[PDB]
Amino acid sequence: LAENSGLDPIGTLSTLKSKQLKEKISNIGVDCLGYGSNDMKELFVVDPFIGKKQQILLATQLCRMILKIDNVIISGKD
Amino acid sequence: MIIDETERSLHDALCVIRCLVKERGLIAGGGAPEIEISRRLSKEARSM
Amino acid sequence: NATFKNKEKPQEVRKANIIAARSVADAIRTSLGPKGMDKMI
Repeated sequence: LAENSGLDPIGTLSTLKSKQLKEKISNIGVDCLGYGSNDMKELFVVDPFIGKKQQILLATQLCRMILKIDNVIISGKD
Repeated sequence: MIIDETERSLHDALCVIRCLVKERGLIAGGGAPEIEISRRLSKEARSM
Repeated sequence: NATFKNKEKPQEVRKANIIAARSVADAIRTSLGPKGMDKMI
């Protein structure tokens, strides 16, 4: 998200992690859209919880599916 | 062979004693200090 | 994102140096410890 928004991803990720770890636990994300500051909690950028849960579950299941396949066989063409 | 091995062993001992003289003290072998330093640095870097 | 085009690429020199140094380091690595494998030259 930081890379796509034109921000330095290395600095952005580290700043977000530091703010959410040392200062306090909050909702600080990438300012993809024009905002005056970080801390989306004040910007009211909200997404459904179940949507994020489903995204995480689908990603994990897809990673397992690709990882648990060891051989690929493709038949020829006539 | 006896004198050659004695010379090599004494050279190694002199090197160890020199290492002690320049910086007094010994540390545990087997990579223990490496693991401990890696763990401490990983823990500390979270604040950077 | 986007980076400089760099028609001339000095980074190639650094890549080659790193590759050579890492190859030498890997070659020497297997001899670490009393159980290190012998090298023939």
